[PDB]
Amino acid sequence: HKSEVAHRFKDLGEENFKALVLIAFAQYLQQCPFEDHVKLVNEVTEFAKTCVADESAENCDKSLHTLFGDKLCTVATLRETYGEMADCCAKQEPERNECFLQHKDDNPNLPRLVRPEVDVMCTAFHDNEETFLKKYLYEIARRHPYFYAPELLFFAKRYKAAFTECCQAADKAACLLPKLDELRDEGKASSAKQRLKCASLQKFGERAFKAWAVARLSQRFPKAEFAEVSKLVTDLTKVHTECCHGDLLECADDRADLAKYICENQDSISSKLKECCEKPLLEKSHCIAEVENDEMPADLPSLAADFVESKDVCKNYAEAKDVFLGMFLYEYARRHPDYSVVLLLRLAKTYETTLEKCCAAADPHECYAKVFDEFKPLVEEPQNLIKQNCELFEQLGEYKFQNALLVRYTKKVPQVSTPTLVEVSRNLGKVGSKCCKHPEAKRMPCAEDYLSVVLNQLCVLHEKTPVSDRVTKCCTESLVNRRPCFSALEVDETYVPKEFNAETFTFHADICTLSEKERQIKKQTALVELVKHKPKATKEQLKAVMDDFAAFVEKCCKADDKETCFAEEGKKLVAASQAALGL
Amino acid sequence: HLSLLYHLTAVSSPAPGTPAFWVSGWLGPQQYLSYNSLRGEAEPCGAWVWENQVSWYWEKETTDLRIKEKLFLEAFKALGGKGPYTLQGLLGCELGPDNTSVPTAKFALNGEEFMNFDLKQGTWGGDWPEALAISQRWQQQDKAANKELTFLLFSCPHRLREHLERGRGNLEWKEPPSMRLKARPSSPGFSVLTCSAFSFYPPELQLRFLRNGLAAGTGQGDFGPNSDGSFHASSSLTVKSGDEHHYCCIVQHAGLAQPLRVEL
Amino acid sequence: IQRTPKIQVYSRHPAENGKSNFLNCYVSGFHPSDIEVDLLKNGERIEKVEHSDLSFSKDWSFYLLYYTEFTPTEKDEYACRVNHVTLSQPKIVKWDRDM
Amino acid sequence: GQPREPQVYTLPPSRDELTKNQVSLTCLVKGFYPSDIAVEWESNGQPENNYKTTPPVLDSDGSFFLYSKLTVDKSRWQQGNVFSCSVMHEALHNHYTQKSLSLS
Repeated sequence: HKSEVAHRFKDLGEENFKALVLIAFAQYLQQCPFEDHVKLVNEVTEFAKTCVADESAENCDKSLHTLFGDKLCTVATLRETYGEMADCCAKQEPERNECFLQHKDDNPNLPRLVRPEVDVMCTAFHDNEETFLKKYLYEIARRHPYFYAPELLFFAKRYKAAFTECCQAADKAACLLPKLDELRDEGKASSAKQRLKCASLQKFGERAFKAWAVARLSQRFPKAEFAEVSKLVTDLTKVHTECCHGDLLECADDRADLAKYICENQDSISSKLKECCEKPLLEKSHCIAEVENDEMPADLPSLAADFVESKDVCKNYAEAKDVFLGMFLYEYARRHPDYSVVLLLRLAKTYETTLEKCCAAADPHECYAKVFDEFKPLVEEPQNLIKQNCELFEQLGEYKFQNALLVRYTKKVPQVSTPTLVEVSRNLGKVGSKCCKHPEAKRMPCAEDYLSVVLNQLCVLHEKTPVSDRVTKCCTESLVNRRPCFSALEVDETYVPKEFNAETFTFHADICTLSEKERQIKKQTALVELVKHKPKATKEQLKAVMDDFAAFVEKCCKADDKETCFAEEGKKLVAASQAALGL
Repeated sequence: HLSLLYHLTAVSSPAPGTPAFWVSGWLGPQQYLSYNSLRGEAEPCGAWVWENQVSWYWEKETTDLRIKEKLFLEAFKALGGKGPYTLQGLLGCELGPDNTSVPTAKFALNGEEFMNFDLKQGTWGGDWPEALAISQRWQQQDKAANKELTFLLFSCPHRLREHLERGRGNLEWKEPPSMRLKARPSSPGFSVLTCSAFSFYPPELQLRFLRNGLAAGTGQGDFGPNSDGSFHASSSLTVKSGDEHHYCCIVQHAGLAQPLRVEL
Repeated sequence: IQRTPKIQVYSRHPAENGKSNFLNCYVSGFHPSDIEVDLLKNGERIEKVEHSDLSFSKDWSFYLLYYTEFTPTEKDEYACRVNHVTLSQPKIVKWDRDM
Repeated sequence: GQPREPQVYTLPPSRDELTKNQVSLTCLVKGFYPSDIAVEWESNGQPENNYKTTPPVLDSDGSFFLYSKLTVDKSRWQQGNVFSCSVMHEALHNHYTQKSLSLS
C-alpha cells in the first residue's frame, strides 16, 4: 500500500483511529489544553480521509512520524510551556522522534485530578457524551505517557459502561465511585507494568524482553509446544516494541491481529481461552492478557534429562544459544507457575553462565552435573525475604510497616531526597496489602512481580536526575537482579550526616489544619530526616526522638498562643534529640 | 510580588575544606535552598524541610546546580591568569500580572557586574574582556545555552508557582515586632535616642521619630536578620540632654493593623 | 572590588537579665568572601557559635549571620570580632545593650 | 568627552626593508578618543617582546592615533607565522580588539 495513514485508518476504523491519535498527542504534549488536541486530531483525521479516498494524493506517501512530527511543531511555544522539547523541532526524522521520546515525563509532576461531583459528571455525560470520554482519554494519557495505548481504549469503554449503568440510579455515588475507583486502580498498575516492558525493550534490549515473555507465557500456557510459544513471543515483541516507540496506530492493529491469531489456534495454546475468544474486539485482548493459567500436563520428565544427563547439552548450546536457553525457560516455566518470572530469568541466567563456563572445561558434564544445586539459594533468598516481610507487615501496621521500610531504605540510599524516599516507601509498603493476603505458595511471586515494577519506576526517573551512585549501580547492572541488589545494600557510611541547629524543627502553626493522612506524611518526613541526622540510629533511639516529636506537635496545637510554643519548644525538641541520639 | 533567586558563587582557590562553589536559593527574603561543591547535593533550608513537596523536585534542583557548578569552575580556565577570582551569579524569576514570568540573569567578577544572559538571543553577553572570555567558553558547549534557557524560562517559574501553592504557610507568615525606646547620654549637652524593633517578619518596616507630635525625620537606620528568618531593626537620633521625654518613636509594619506609638 | 565589613551586634529578643536569648552578629557589605568572625564573652571566644550560610546582596557584597544562645547577666560583657583582608587588625565591636 | 571607537589596521614591512634580515610589522591605530589606550603584540597564541609603541598624537579631526613597530626576523615572517597586534581601549567593543598580519 502506498499510504500508511490510509492502511491504518481502514484497519482500525475511524473511532479507534481518532482515539489513538488523541492518545498519541496527549502522551507527547502533556500540557497543551484539551481543545487544541481535538483540533490537531481532527485535522490529522480529515487528512487521512483524503487518502482513504485517493492513496496517491498529496503527502499520503509520508510516514506517520513525519506527519505527527510536522504537526507537533505547529506549536512553536513548546519551550515556554514544555522546555527541552523545543530542541527537538530543530531536528529531522528519524532523530527527531527519538528526541520526543526522551522528553516524555520529564514532568511527571503535573496538577492532580480532583473529581467533579457525581451529579455534575452525570450531567456532562448525558449532555456531550462523545467529549466527556475524550477528556478521560486525554487526562489519563497525559499523566502516563507510556500507557499501553490499546488497553487505554478498553479502559475508556469501561468508563462509559459505568456511567451508562449508573446515571439512571437514585444514589449515583453508591453505584459509580466504586467502579471508577477500581478502574483507576487497575489503571495505575497497568501503566507501571507497561513502563517496565518499555524500559526492558529500550534500555536492555530485545533479547531481555523476549526472555521475560517466554518465561511468562510458558507459565500461562504450559501445554503449548515450544514452537508455538515462540511465534507468540515474537508477535508480542513486535506489538510492544511498537507502542513503546510511539507507533500507536501500527501497534493497535498488530495487537488486534494477534488476538485473532490466538483465538483461531486455541487448541495449540490453552483450554482456558474458550470464554475469552467469544467477546468483542477490545475485551478479547484484555481477557486473554488477564486469564488463568492452563493446568500443566500429566507426568513431565525431570528437567535433568535434557539439561544435565543428556550428553548433547554443550552441542545444542553451541548450535543455538538463544533457542536452547529458551527451551530451558519454557521447560522450567511450565513446571512452575508458582515461581515468579523474575526468579526464573535469574535461574536461566545462572544456567547460561554455568554452560558458558562449563563447556569450556576439560570435562563439561562433570562441571555442570550439580547445576540444580545452584538454584536452591537463588530460590530461598526471595522466599525468606517475603516471609520475613509479611511477618513484619502483620506484626505492624500498614503504616508502622512503611516506617520500617522507610528507615531501612534511607539507611541504604540517604543521598536520595526525603520526599522521594517517603513515596518509594509508601509504594514498596503496598506490597503488604497486595501480596501477604495471598497464601504462602503465592506470596513471593506476587511480591517480586510488584516490587520489580516499583523499582523500575524509581530507576526510570533516577536516570534523568542521578543523585545516588548506589541507585545507579543497582538500576544499571542487571535488570533481572535489581531487587536483590537493593536488598543486599548495607548502611551507607559514606554519607556525611546532616547536622542539628535551633531551626532544624521550625514549624508555623499551619500544621494543625492538617488532616490525618496529611499529618502522617509529615511524621514520615521527620523520620527520614532523623535517619539522615544519624544513619546508624537504632530503632530504640529513633522511636524515642519520634515520640518526643509527636509529643511536641500534640502539645503546641493544644495551647493558648500557638506560636509561642513552636518558637520556644522548637529548640528544646532539638536539644532533646541530640541527647537521645548521641549528638 | 515575590521572586525565586539563586545566589551562585565560585572561588578559584578556596581555603582548604571550604567549597570551591556554592549556592543559596531564596524565595522572597527566605532561604529555601542550599548547595555546595563538597557535599554535591541540593538541600532544603529551614522550614522548607517540612514543605509538602513532591518527589524528584529536589534531585531536579541538584541536577541543575551540578551543571552550574561545572560551568562556574570552567569559567576560571577561560580567564587563564593567576590572581584569585570570585565569580558570582544572580539567577531567578519573578511573577508578573498575567500569569507571566520575568527573568533575571546577571553575573559579577571580583565584585563587579560584568556579564548577563540575554534571554532573547539565548546568549551570554557583556563587553569586558573577562566577560568575552567566559561568555565564549560557555557559548561553545553541550548546549549550555539551552539549559540556561530552560532553567530561567521554564524551570524557575514552574518552581516559583509550586512553592507559592505548597508553601503559603511559610510565605504568608506574620510576626509583629517587640519595641523598645531608650536614652543614652553621649556628649557634652547631647544624648542618643535608639528605637529598636525585635523579631519581626516580613522585613518591610519603617521607623520614625516624633518630637511633641511633629516629625524629627529619621536618623541612622540599621537593619538585620535573626537566626530564625525573623528580622531586627533599629534607628538612632542625636538629641539635647534633658529634652528626652519629649520624643516618641512610631513604627509601620505589615504585621500591625495600624502604626504603633512607642513611648520611652 | 575590595570592600570593608559592616558589623552589627544585637540580641534577638529584648534583653532581660536572667532570661534566655540569642545574641546575633551580622557582618555585611564585604568583599572578598574570606572572613573570620568570632563572638566574644568577656574578651574570650565562645565555642557554641553557630552561623548562617555565606551569602551576598543585590550589590554583590557578601554577608553572614553569626549567632549564639545566651542568657545575659548584668556583669557580662559581649563583643564581635572580625578579621578580613581590608582590616589592619581585628576589629572589635562592643554589644551596645540599647541597639 | 564623546569617546570614539578606534580603528586598527596592520601594515606589513615595506618592499625596501625586506632586503635585510629584520622587518617592521606596523600597527596603525587611529580614530580614537581618549588618549588612554593599551597596545600589545602577540604571535601564535603567545605574547611578543621585541617591539615599541609611540605615544599618541592628536589627529586633526580631534581623535588620536598611534603606531607600533613590532620587529621580527625575516625567516619567521616568511615561514608565514601569523602575528596579531592587540589593542585595548574604552570604546572598543568589549574593550578589546586584535588584528592580524601575515605573508600575502
